Amino acid sequence: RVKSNAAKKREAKANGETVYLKRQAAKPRGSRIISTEGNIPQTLAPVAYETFI
Amino acid sequence: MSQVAPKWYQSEDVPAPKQTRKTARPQKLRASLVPGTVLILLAGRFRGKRVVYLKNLEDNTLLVSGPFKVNGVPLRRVNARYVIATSTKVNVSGVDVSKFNVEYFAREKEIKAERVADQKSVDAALLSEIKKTPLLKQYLAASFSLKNGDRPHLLKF
Amino acid sequence: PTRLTKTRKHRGNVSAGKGRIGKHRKHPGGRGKAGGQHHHRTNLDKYHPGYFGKVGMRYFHKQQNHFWRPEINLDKLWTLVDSEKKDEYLSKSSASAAPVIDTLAHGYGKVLGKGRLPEVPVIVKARFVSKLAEEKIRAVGGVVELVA
Amino acid sequence: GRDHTSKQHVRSGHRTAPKSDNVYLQLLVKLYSFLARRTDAPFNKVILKSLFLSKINRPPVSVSRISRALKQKGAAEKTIVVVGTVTDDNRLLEFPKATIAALRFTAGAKDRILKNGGEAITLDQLALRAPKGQNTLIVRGPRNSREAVRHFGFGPHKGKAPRILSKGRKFERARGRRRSRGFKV
Amino acid sequence: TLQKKEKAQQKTAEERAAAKKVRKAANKEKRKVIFDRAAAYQKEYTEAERSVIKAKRDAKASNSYYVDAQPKLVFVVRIKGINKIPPKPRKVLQLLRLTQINAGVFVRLTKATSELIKLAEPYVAYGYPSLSTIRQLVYKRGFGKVNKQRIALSDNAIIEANLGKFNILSIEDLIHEIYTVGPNFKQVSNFLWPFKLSNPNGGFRARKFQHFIQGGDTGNREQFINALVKQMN
Amino acid sequence: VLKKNPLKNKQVLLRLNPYAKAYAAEKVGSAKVEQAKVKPSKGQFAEVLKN
Amino acid sequence: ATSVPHPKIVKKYTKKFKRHHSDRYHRVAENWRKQKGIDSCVRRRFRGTIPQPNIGYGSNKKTKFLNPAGYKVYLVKNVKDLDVLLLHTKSYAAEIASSVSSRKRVEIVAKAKKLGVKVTNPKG
RNA sequence: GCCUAGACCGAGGACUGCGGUUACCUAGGAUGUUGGCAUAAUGAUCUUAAGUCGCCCGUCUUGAAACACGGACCAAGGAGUCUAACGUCUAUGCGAGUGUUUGGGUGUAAAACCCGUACGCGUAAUGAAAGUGAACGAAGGUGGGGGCCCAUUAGGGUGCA
RNA sequence: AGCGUGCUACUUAUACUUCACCGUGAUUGCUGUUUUGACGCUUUCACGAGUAGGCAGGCGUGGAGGUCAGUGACGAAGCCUU
Ligand SMILES: [Mg+2]
Ligand SMILES: [Mg+2]
Ligand SMILES: [Mg+2]
Ligand SMILES: [Mg+2]
Ligand SMILES: [Mg+2]
Ligand SMILES: [Mg+2]
Ligand SMILES: [Mg+2]
Ligand SMILES: [Mg+2]
Ligand SMILES: [Mg+2]
Ligand SMILES: [Mg+2]
Ligand SMILES: [Mg+2]
Ligand SMILES: [Mg+2]
Ligand SMILES: [Mg+2]
Ligand SMILES: [Mg+2]
Ligand SMILES: [Mg+2]
Ligand SMILES: [Mg+2]
Ligand SMILES: [Mg+2]
Ligand SMILES: [Mg+2]
Ligand SMILES: [Mg+2]
Ligand SMILES: [Mg+2]
Ligand SMILES: [Mg+2]
Ligand SMILES: [Mg+2]
Ligand SMILES: [Mg+2]
Ligand SMILES: [Mg+2]
Ligand SMILES: [Mg+2]
Ligand SMILES: [Mg+2]
Ligand SMILES: [Mg+2]
Ligand SMILES: [Mg+2]
Ligand SMILES: [Mg+2]
Ligand SMILES: [Mg+2]
Ligand SMILES: [Mg+2]
Ligand SMILES: [Mg+2]
Ligand SMILES: [Mg+2]
Ligand SMILES: [Mg+2]
Ligand SMILES: [Mg+2]
Ligand SMILES: [Mg+2]
Ligand SMILES: [Mg+2]
Ligand SMILES: [Mg+2]
Ligand SMILES: [Mg+2]
Ligand SMILES: [Mg+2]
Ligand SMILES: [Mg+2]
Ligand SMILES: [Mg+2]
Ligand SMILES: [Mg+2]
Ligand SMILES: [Mg+2]
Ligand SMILES: [Mg+2]
Ligand SMILES: [Mg+2]
Ligand SMILES: [Mg+2]
Ligand SMILES: [Mg+2]
Ligand SMILES: [Mg+2]
Ligand SMILES: [Mg+2]
Ligand SMILES: [Mg+2]
Ligand SMILES: [Mg+2]
Ligand SMILES: [Mg+2]
Ligand SMILES: [Mg+2]
Ligand SMILES: [Mg+2]
Ligand SMILES: [Mg+2]
Ligand SMILES: [Mg+2]
Repeated sequence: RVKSNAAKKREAKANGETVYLKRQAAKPRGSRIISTEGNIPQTLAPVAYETFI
Repeated sequence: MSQVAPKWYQSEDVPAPKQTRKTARPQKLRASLVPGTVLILLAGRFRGKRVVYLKNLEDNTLLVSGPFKVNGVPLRRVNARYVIATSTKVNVSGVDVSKFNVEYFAREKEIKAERVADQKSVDAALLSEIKKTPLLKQYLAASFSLKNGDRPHLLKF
Repeated sequence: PTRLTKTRKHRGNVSAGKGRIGKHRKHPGGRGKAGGQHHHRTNLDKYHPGYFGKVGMRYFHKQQNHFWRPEINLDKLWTLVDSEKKDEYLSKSSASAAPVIDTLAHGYGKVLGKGRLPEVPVIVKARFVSKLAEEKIRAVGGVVELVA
Repeated sequence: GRDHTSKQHVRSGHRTAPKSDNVYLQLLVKLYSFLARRTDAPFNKVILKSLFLSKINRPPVSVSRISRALKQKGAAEKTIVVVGTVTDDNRLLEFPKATIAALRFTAGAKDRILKNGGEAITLDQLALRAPKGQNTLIVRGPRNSREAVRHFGFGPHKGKAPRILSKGRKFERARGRRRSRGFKV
Repeated sequence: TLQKKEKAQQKTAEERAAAKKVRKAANKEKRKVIFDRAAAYQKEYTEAERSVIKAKRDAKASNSYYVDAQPKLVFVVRIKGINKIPPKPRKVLQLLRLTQINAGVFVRLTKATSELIKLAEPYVAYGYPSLSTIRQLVYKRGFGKVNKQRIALSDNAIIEANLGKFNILSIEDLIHEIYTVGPNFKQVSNFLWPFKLSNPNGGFRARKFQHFIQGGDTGNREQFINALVKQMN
Repeated sequence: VLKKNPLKNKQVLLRLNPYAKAYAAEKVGSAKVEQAKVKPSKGQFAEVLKN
Repeated sequence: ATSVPHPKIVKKYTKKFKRHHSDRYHRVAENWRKQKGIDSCVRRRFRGTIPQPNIGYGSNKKTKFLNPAGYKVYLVKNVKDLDVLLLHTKSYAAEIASSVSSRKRVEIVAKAKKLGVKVTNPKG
């Protein structure tokens, strides 16, 4: 990670731009759209009790 | 108490008060308080008396007359919080109340000739307008009291 | 003064700062140096090692006057020169005429060699000198004269 | 109620005034309380704190320490500041011309500074020729050279000095100080 | 001395009047800046709301499902007293600056802070605060940590003097930085003294110390944190 | 010496937020949204009613 | 308030703090003593027990030491003792010592009236 | 956005600040007015009644109101002291020295004042002892280090403890 | 007015919010206006349980040096007393 930060910093320095090297914890996910072509929702219900012995 | 002498740094000068920003604003009266409204007095000598409201003085008080002939309540001031404002109204547009103010009721038994003359002059117009409504003079001449089973939170006035 | 002691502040509190369970008994643990090998070993071993046992040989009738030999180092040797004439001696001293410092007459038995001398000849009279003390005196052009 | 993350009602643990009731030391505190409060110079804030210190926290500064501090490169004409007593050193071979401001001077110290062309001034005289401590150099004496420190942190294999009244072969040298007598610590 | 002190007071009054004239003239521009900033914040709030609404409607129309972006901010209120807390949740509550009952703090949701709040979960009620809730909190009970002292946020100069290096010049800049979790959320939320709320007007549920899901008060209530804060602030 | 609530004191509200005046002037608290009368759920979203 | 103006005087506790069981036993005087016992109901602050002195009852620093008339009271034993109250006649009142004779007490009252000093015990 | 009912509070005490309306303000803490009282309305205490709560203190104890122990009552007396030698800390005097008080001088006579040789401790340690006995160097190098010097964010120099 | 369960309102701890006052700790500033208190004045914030025990600041007693040219037979000390 030290090498990667050094490589990324010089590359941003080479391109004259900035790069952020601090690690981040996992963030909450963004918005998204769920396609339903081939994936129409299937309805589930709780199942009755059975004995299998 | 003890033997502790005052020190030189214990000053006796009284500081001035800070500049107050409590600029007074005019009194708001209840919507039911309209000149000519019949009022019920709740405290004082004339408690229970039904009287006519005439003018809002600059002292935040109400100018009131009985009329004196019907009630025995003369021209005087009352406080708005010691008054029940009923819904009965008398046309007082024909009553001249220009000369009445705070300085009229200034403290100096007997009674001024001016005050007696004003009583008669006001009561003439007041009686003239009162006669139009039947039983209004009788209503004004009768005292108010709470009967058994009277709930002031349920009664309309 | 008694008015400053904590005995005056403990008045009114039952146990006088001694505890309600432990109390202030006569001599718990013994008197004096009792139990130094059994229940006070942890104290003597930690803070006073070497306490128990014999080391070395005895010396019947030891007279400490025999071993009297106060030490003076070289950095303090010129303090025995007269204060009113020290600066003159520091200037006019040569091989032909150097100040005499009688160390025994000032109460010293041995001259030791800590520190540095002025590069100035001196005549030092001593009962004893160290090897390095005499080497430093000769280097500044001085000499050591043994006395008794 | 509060879940306290630190101890409540805790004094700073630093002296804010001298323990001494000497009125003349108070005058010096009077002067440097004003200077530290108003000059933004870090020198004046250090001096005010040093005036509070106890006797063992202001060890004497020998005239040899001042000589060695003046022998730093570019420090030969600096003003030596000692918040405490300046003592003499009869082991010096020579002393330079210097200006030294101290709480106290010994007779030998005052003689030696003035003999070599220097000045021995007080700390109030310092505040007029150097109200911000310009071109100064604070010298502190050895704190760990005290005799009481010899016995601090004593223990097995600690190498400190035992608290003992007499010294000799019969005094705390046998068991625990020698492998021939059991163990050695 | 009467005329001496009157002359000095009138002279210093004139100097103060001139300096205040100049100061107000200079500050007018700064107030225009913060006015523009607040207007822009309102505009972007409205634009984002309408954009999300439109995206939901379009996904509904186009046989799809718009999944909302996960919340980036949470408001955590300690609703439990200070007695009988195990060392690890006690340390977690101390590090969240929740050292009394009814203390509130803003937390930016990631993984480290989420696992922190999970450790303190049986002792706190938390949720996702709305913009009006943040505004009301900061306006009524907003305090700053100035030289380790709790100072009321009664003037924008205090906020500027403490957060201008983070581009916070107004109380609305601070509210925006909290709400839309900004690059300086850490400094702005740590500058904010923990909110010291009252008890709810209307009470809690019959038994607080059980999860919001099971009919209690602890855990994540999400949009009902706004009603709870309305009760308690 | 005495904290005043900007949600109660209008002068303090204008002192802290100068944009509140425009908010009041523009009736931002009751601003209408202009849009068409549409219903985009007529199709597959009726999977909510039954399945 | 005929003295230098002061805030309204507040006394947090107006009764006497009486030592526990100074009512049960004659040997126990009413002078306050703090209970130090391990089981003491008063030291443990049980509900229904007597109030105890603590720093919370301390007087307002602006009304502390002021008598009901608004003055701080200074003890006077002779006529020369009134000299320290010359510039404090509106904030300090004089109280004549009990052991001053009936002759010298008349002189103190006479000079105090001349100087404007108020006397808290003017009759005895 | 608007209207409306009630309760508690009024700390501060010339001015200083931020805003608003554009001089004034509701904007860094209550003012205005009226009535009554000053032989008193008001406040405090004591006694007592009522309501509510309140078990006997001290002690040893994990646990005492305990069916654990002392205590019928009262007054007076009544228990961490002084000394020899010491540790830490602090104040003071002098300082590589320090300590006049064993003694001598002196005296207004157990005081105060004055005097000095020795001696104690310190200034050298280590070894069982015979014995030996502290500068390679600017009294050492390295990394920090308050303060000081040169600068000009930064940077450099010097750097006591 | 029991049991299981849901709901609306309501009751009140020395707990929470705001405020007054006390103390502790910190803190802002205070000498050409420091000005007969700088061991002092002042701004601000937070906090306050406690046996054994520690420390600090105070109350009281016998006697001593100094001082009040202090009280007192025209009434000291002591004692009784809403
Ligand atoms: Mg970068
Ligand atoms: Mg009739
Ligand atoms: Mg105590
Ligand atoms: Mg104690
Ligand atoms: Mg105790
Ligand atoms: Mg006892
Ligand atoms: Mg005790
Ligand atoms: Mg003890
Ligand atoms: Mg006992
Ligand atoms: Mg014990
Ligand atoms: Mg054994
Ligand atoms: Mg001998
Ligand atoms: Mg030897
Ligand atoms: Mg040593
Ligand atoms: Mg936080
Ligand atoms: Mg309610
Ligand atoms: Mg409820
Ligand atoms: Mg609820
Ligand atoms: Mg409940
Ligand atoms: Mg319940
Ligand atoms: Mg509320
Ligand atoms: Mg009292
Ligand atoms: Mg009392
Ligand atoms: Mg009361
Ligand atoms: Mg009794
Ligand atoms: Mg117990
Ligand atoms: Mg008597
Ligand atoms: Mg006031
Ligand atoms: Mg004009
Ligand atoms: Mg205002
Ligand atoms: Mg009971
Ligand atoms: Mg027992
Ligand atoms: Mg036992
Ligand atoms: Mg038992
Ligand atoms: Mg018991
Ligand atoms: Mg039993
Ligand atoms: Mg027993
Ligand atoms: Mg028995
Ligand atoms: Mg027994
Ligand atoms: Mg018994
Ligand atoms: Mg018995
Ligand atoms: Mg003598
Ligand atoms: Mg004699
Ligand atoms: Mg000697
Ligand atoms: Mg029941
Ligand atoms: Mg139920
Ligand atoms: Mg039920
Ligand atoms: Mg409910
Ligand atoms: Mg109060
Ligand atoms: Mg201070
Ligand atoms: Mg003072
Ligand atoms: Mg508390
Ligand atoms: Mg306490
Ligand atoms: Mg005494
Ligand atoms: Mg005695
Ligand atoms: Mg005496
Ligand atoms: Mg009696």
